[PDB]
Amino acid sequence: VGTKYCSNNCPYKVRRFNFLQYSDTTTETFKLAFNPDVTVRIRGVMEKCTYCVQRISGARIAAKRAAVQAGQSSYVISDGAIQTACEQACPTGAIVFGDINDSNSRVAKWKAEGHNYGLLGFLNTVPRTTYLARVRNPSEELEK
Amino acid sequence: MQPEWSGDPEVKPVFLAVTLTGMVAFLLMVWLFAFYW
Amino acid sequence: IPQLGQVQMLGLAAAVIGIGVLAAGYFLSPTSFFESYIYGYYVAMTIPLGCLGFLMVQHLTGGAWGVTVRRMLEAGAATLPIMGLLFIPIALGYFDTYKALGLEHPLYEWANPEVVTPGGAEFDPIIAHKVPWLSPLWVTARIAIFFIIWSALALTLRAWSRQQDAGGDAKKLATRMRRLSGIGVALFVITVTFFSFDVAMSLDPHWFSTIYGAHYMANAGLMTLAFLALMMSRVRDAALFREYVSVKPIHDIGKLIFAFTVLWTYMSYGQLVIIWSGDVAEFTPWYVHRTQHGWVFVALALMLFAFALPFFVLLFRGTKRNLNTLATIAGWIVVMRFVDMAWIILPEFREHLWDIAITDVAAPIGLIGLVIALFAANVQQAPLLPLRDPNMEQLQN
Amino acid sequence: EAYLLPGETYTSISAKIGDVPLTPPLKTPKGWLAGFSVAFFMLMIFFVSVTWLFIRGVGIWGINIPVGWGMDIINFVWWIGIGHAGTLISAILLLLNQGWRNSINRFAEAMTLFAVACAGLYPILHLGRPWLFYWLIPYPNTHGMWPQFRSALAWDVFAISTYATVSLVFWLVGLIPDFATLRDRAKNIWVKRLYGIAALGWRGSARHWHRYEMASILLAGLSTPLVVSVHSIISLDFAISQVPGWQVTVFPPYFVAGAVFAGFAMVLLLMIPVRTFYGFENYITLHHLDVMAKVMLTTGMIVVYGYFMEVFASLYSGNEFEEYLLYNRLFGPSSWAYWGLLFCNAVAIQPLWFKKVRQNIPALLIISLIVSVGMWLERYVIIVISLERDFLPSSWDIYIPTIWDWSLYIGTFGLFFTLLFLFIRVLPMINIFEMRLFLYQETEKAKQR
Ligand SMILES: CCCCCCCCCCCCCCC(=O)OC[C@H](COP(=O)(O)OCCN)OC(=O)CCCCCCCCCCCCCC
Ligand SMILES: CCCCCCCCCCCCCCCC(=O)OC[C@H](COP(=O)(O)OCCN)OC(=O)CCCCCCCCCCCCC
Ligand code: F3S
Repeated sequence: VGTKYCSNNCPYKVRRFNFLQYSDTTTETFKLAFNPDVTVRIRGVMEKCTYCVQRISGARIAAKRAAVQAGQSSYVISDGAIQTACEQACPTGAIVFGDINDSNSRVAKWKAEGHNYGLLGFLNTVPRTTYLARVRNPSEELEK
Repeated sequence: MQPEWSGDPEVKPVFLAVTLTGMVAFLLMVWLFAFYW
Repeated sequence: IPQLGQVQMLGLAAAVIGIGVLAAGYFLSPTSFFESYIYGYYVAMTIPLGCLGFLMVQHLTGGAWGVTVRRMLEAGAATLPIMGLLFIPIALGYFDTYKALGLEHPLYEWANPEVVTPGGAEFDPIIAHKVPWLSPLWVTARIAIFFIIWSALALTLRAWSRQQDAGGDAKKLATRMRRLSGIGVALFVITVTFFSFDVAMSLDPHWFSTIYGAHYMANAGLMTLAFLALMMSRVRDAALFREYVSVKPIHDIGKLIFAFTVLWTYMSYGQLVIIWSGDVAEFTPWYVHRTQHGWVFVALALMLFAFALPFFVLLFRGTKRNLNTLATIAGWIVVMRFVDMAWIILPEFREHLWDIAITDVAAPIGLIGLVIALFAANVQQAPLLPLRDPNMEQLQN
Repeated sequence: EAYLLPGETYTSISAKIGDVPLTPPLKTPKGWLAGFSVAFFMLMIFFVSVTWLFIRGVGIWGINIPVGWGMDIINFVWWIGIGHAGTLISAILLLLNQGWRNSINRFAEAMTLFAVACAGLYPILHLGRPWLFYWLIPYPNTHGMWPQFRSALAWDVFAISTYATVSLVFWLVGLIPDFATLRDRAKNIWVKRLYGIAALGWRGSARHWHRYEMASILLAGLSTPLVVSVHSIISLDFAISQVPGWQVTVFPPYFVAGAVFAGFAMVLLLMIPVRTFYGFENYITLHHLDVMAKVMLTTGMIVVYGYFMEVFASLYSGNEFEEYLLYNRLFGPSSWAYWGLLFCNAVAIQPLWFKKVRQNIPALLIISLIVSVGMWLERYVIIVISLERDFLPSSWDIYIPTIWDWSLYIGTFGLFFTLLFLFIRVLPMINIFEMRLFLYQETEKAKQR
C-alpha cells in the first residue's frame, strides 16, 4: 500500500520505493526489454532483491516436474540449478548463491569458513546473505 | 432503576426483532463472504 | 492511636525476624546477604519515596484524598534520613570495604576493579565506558545528594504542615507548600529515576532502559497507595477519621490504586513490547534472563495475579467504596509488588527461581518492618488529618 | 481565585452561551466571516495539495530512500498528539473531579475531533496507493488475507478508528442536552426539528440524568486509558522499530506527555481568542488559564525529562550508534532542529513556573506558540534526524522537505480551522449544562462554606 515503514526498519536500507511512476509505461521498445517473468512495478510499491526468485521458482518447478516425471516424490534441486543474475554476471565470482542446509553446496562450504560474517550482527536479523572478510596479503616492506 | 420500556408490551417483539435482524443480516454477510464464490 | 501501636509492634517483630535471618545469611554466605539486602532496600524504598512524591502530588493537586492521607504521607516521607542510614551498608558493599566482609566480587560490576580498569584482566568495554558515571565515589556522591534533596523536601514539607496547626494557613503556608511541592515534583522525578538507575539498573551495566525509573515510579506509587489503604483500614477508629472522613476519600484512594495498577502494567507492557518487538541484542538479555530457568512462571503469575485479578476485581464500587475489601485488595497488591520487585531485581544475581534463598524473603519483610515501625512512630508524634487547613472543606464535600 | 465569576444565573448561562449559536446566519459577525474566509482559502490549498498528491504520487514530498517517513508522519504525530489534551479536559478531568473542565470540555472535545480528522487523513495520504487503505482493516475478501496485526501501523488503524469513534461518541453525548436547550430557544420552526432530532428529545430529567452522569463518568473511564494507549501506539510505530533514535523505552509515556503538552499549547492558542472575542470572561476566568498553564508546565517537565532520558541513553550506552545519534543531533547537518528544540520546549517553559508569567495573557499566548512550534521540532528530531543517519554510512542522506509538505501542512491547518469555524457557528462552544451544574456546585459551596 506503500507505508514505507518497511524501509525505515530494514537496518541495511536495501528496500527501494517507487515514489513516482518510474517504470516506462509508454515507450514500446522499453516495453520489449522487460523480462516477463518479473512484475514491472507500479507507482507506490516497494522493491528489493528477491534472491532473484524468478530463477528460484523456475528451478523449483523444474525440479518438481522432473521428480514427478520420474516418480521419486523427492524434489531434490541441484546446487548449480539456480544462478542468480548478479551471481551469473560477476566476473570475479565473489557472489556465490545456493542452498545452505545442504553441506555439499558451494555457499554452505563458504559459510562454514571462519572469516564468514553477517552484516550488523547485533541486530538479531540472522542474515542469509553473509560476507567473507577481506583477507589481505601485504608484504614485509610496506606494512611490517 | 429500570428502563422506561421495561413494562411495555413492545419490549418482547422488538427485542425479538433485534435478534431476528442479527440472524438475518449477519448470516447474510456469512453467506456472501464465506459461501459465495 | 492504639491500632497504630499494634501495627508498629507488628512491624518491629517483622524487622526482628528479618535481622535474625539476615545475620544468619551473612553467617552462611555474605554475598547472598548483600544481594538480598540490595533487593530488600529497593523494595523497602518503594514506601518512603512514593510517600514523599504522593504528598507533593496532592499538595500540587489539592484533593479530599490528599487531605485524608496527608499526615500518613508526611510520616512516610519523614522516614527518609533513616533510609539513608539503612542505605550505607550497600555503600560499604561496593566500596573499598570489599575484600573484607567475605565478598568474592564487589556488589556491582563497575565497583569491580578488573572490569573497569584499563589494561586489566577483564577490561569489559561496556562497563569501562561508563566509569566516570559508575564509580564508587560518583555513585555514593549522587545517592547522598539525592538523599539530601529528598530529606530537605520531606522534612521541610512536614515542618511546614506542623506549623499549619497554629495559624497563617488559609492562604499562607499552603502556597509555600504548593511552591515547594511544585519544584520538588520535577526534582523528585529526576532524582528517583536516577536513583533507580544507580541501584537497580547498574547491577547489570550491559543493559539499560529509559522507562526504568518511571517503572520504579509506578511501582513505588502503587506500593505506597496500597500501603496507605492498608493502614487507613487500621486507623478507622481514630475518632478523627470518623469525624472528618467518609467513604468518598476511600473511593478516591481505591480509584488511585486502580489507576496506578493499570499505569504500572502499561509501563511494563511498554518496555516489554518495545524490547520484544525490536529484537536488538543489547536490550534482549534482560528478558532472556527473566523468562529462563523458572523466572517465566513468576512473570506469568505477575501478569495474572498483579494485573488481571487486581484490575478485574477493582472495576467495581464495593471493593472501592467499602474499606475492608479494599484493604484485602491492597494487601494482595503489596504482596504482588514484593513478587514483582523479586522479578525485577533477583534475576540479576540468582539465575534460577529455585536459587531464591531464605534471605530474599528475610530482607524485604525485615526492611519493610523497619519502614513500618519508623512510619507508625512518625504518625503518632503528630495529630493525623490536619484539621486546620485551607483544603479541609473537600472532606465535607 | 474562582473558576466561575459571580453575577451569573441559569438564565444568564443559557443566554450567553446559547445565543452564540442560533444567531441569524445573515447577522453573523464579520470577524467570523474573515476567519472562515481565510480557513476556506487554506482548505482550497489543502485540496490542491491532495490533488497533486493523488495524481503525481507521494514522490512530490521530499522523502527519499533513508527517510521513508518525512514531514507527513511528523504532521501526523503532531495532529494526533494535539487531541490528547482535548481528551484530557474531556475525560481525565471528568474522572479527577476537576472544576476547570466545565467551560472547556466542549471546545476540547471539538478540537480533539478536528485534530483527529486532520491527523487521520495522513495514514491514508502517506501511502502512495491510498485507495487500498482498507487493506489495513480486517475485512472479508476473496483473497483470504489479513492485516499483519503485529505491525504498529496495524495497531494504528484500530487505534485511530477507535479513538475517532469514542471521541465522536463523547462529543455526541456531551452535546445532547445542549442540543435540548438549543432546540428550546431556536425561534425558527425548521431549526427546532433540526436540533430536536439532534437532541433526540432529550427531556432533561432524573432517571435520565442518572444514566447521563453514569455513562459520562464511565465513558470518561473508558477514554482515559484509551487516549494514553492511542498516543502510546503513535509512539510505538517508532518504539518497536530498530532505528537507534526510535527504539527508546521511554517513548510511550514521553509521547503521551508531548501530546498533552502540544495539545495544551493549542487549547491556549485557540481559547484566548474564544475568551476575548466572544464575551465568555466569566465562564473562562483567569484562574482557568493559570491552572491550564500549570498542567502544561507539568507535561513540559516530563518532556524535558524525556529529552534527558535520551541524552542519558546516548551517553550511558557503549554502543557507537546511540553516541552518533547524540552527535548528529547535536552537531550534525540537521542539528538546527535539536538546538531549536532545547531553546523552545525546554528554555521557554521555565517562565511558566512563575504566577505573573502565567497570568500575563500576551506572554502566555506567545509561550504557547513556541510550545507548539518546538513540539513540532521534537517530532522532527525524533523521526527525520534518526532516519537520516543509520547503521550503514552509505545509507546516509539529508532530508529536505519540498513545497508540497508545507502545502499539505497549511492545508490541514485550513481543514482544522474550517471545521472549528462551523463548530463555533452552528453549535455552542461551552457546555451549557455542566456550567449550570457548575453554577449550582459553586453556589452550594457558597452555601455550606
Ligand atoms: C494522560 C495523563 C496521565 C493519566 C494518569 C492517570 C491519572 C489518574 C486517574 C484517576 C484520577 C484520580 C483518581 C481519583 C482521585 O483521587 O481524584 C480525586 C481528586 C479530586 O477529587 P476531590 O473529591 O478531592 O474534589 C476536589 C475538587 N472539588 O483528584 C485530584 O486531586 C488529582 C489527583 C492527581 C492525580 C495523580 C495521578 C497522575 C499520575 C502521574 C502521571 C505522570 C507520569 C509519571 C512519569
Ligand atoms: C509516587 C508519586 C507518583 C509519581 C508522580 C510523578 C509525576 C507527577 C505528575 C502529577 C502532577 C499533576 C499535575 C500537578 C500540576 C497542577 O498544577 O495540577 C494541579 C491543578 C491545580 O488545581 P487547583 O484548582 O488550581 O487548586 C485547587 C485549590 N483548592 O489541578 C489538577 O488537579 C489538574 C491535574 C492534571 C492531571 C494531568 C496532568 C499530569 C499528568 C500528565 C503527564 C503524563 C505523562 C505520562
Ligand atoms: S512496510 Fe509494508 S506497506 Fe509496503 S512500503 Fe513496506 S511493504
